[PDB]
Amino acid sequence: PKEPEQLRKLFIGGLSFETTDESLRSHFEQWGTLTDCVVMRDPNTKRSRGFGFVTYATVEEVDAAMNARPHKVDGRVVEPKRAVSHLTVKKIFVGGIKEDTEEHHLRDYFEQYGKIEVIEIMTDRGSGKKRGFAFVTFDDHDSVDKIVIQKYHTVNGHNCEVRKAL
Ligand SMILES: COc1cc(CN)cc(OC)c1OC
Repeated sequence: PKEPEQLRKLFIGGLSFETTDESLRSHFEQWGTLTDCVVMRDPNTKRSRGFGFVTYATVEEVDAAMNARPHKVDGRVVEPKRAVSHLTVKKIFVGGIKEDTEEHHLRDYFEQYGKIEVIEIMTDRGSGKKRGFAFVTFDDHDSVDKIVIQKYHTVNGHNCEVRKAL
């Protein structure tokens, strides 16, 4: 059955004030079926508030739209973000990896969410022993947004806790 609507929505900031429901739809329909498409407007003046949202039929379509950034809509580069679960960060905390998880375990798993720039496996300041958690920094926030909405992360056979960092 259908993924929850919240996970199929993209909020689009930075719109041209000339963008309409129709022009936003014509743009974003290139990456999937849109079940909803709205430009937010002032209730009295009807002047655009400069943001809106689109709702796709599937999560894979959201992924396709995000992978097609940057989006220039009606002459202006816009800022799409998945709806909140916005705390826009590029770094995650990964906990529960114990002492046998290495850099390549984290890279092999997380590289499929986005381009990794830093992997930091935490070690004890005094002894050098692994503390059982790590931080991963990506080149872009959408990787993190995809990661933190998953119910489960299994890395090196460990069930991990993953959260947005800083
Ligand atoms: C003004 O822009 C945004 C508005 C909302 C409203 N929920 C959410 C957003 O991101 C999830 C935005 O940034 C694109």
